[PDB]
Amino acid sequence: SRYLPFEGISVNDSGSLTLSFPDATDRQKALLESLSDIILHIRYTIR
Amino acid sequence: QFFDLTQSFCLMAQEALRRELTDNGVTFIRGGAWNGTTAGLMAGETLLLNLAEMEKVWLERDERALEVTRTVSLAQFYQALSSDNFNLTEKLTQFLREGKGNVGASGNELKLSNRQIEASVRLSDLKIFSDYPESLGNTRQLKQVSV
Amino acid sequence: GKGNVGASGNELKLSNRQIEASVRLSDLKIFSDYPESLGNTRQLKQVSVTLPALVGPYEDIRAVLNYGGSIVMPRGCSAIALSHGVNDSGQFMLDFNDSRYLPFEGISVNDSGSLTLSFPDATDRQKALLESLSDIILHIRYTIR
Amino acid sequence: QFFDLTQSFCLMAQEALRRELTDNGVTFIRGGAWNGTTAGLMAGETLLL
Repeated sequence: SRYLPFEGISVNDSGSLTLSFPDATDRQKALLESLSDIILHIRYTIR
Repeated sequence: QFFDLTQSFCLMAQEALRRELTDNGVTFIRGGAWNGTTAGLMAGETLLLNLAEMEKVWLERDERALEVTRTVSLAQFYQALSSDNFNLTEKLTQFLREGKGNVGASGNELKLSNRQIEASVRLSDLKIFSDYPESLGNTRQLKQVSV
Repeated sequence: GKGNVGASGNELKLSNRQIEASVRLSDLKIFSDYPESLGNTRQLKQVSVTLPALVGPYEDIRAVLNYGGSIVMPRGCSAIALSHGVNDSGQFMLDFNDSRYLPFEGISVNDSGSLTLSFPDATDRQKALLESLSDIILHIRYTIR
Repeated sequence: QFFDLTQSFCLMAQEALRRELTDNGVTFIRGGAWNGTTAGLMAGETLLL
């Protein structure tokens, strides 16, 4: 019934999607070293 | 008091309709519902007519949109950048082994600000418009994002 | 990078940089699958596409299935976009009890129009995927009344 | 204004029914709901019928 996050953003927007990992020095250091890459599954609609 | 609340609801519903149709120019709550000639009466009937007009335009311009999925791998996207590119995994390992780092252009960037790592991807640099022909629709908007 | 084979309606062509495979709906002879009794009104309900290709991970098939007939159809219900090709229904979540019409619903199963599957940028970005493609499968769910 | 909107809704519902039954010949909104003899009244009752 309510909007999903990021819904309605034009796919041609000049804005940026930012992925932030806090405590990346620090508590998430091992996880980020073990990280391979980042994948975004973006579902959008055409009208 | 109730007319004020009701007109607030009508205006926010009109904003919802504008967002749904992606057409900010449509106006249905045209004001003057509370008129001095009738001591405030018929505001309800005026607002009912406006809501009916909104529903009619919504039903007449409703469309079933094409639902597309795009998978964007950040490492490939950063490597394929034309001007300012870098390698995601090696830059991440370097920025972790030494607690500083900043690479890329404004919008397409990998940085280590404070103790928090930030990877920014510009939405237009994904060229999601070119994935499908210029026909089939001009309004292409996100619906959901997963990581 | 040129090609045109088959008859108008039952065709495989490479127009511009986009491949198109058109199949006439009446040439499937779906009316003969069941006896002339059991109902005279046999209409489509839902069309899905399976593309058994060897697509790499993080790569999406980009196909468009369109209907080219003269039947009046609701807005946005004559075309679907295919992005994974494994029983792809073109919708985020398929619901046969939906309040709105599904794409290709209500088209007479003996229509003279054609379903066209178009692969854009097949010269181009989808070349390897289309060579790795084996064939194309249509799952046509229809109703008899 | 409301009678115009309501009759438009009635016509599109009738088109939905025609699509559902695959019978374009059925007609239910036959016109004359807004009659001059009654100054537009009873139009709602006609449309309800």
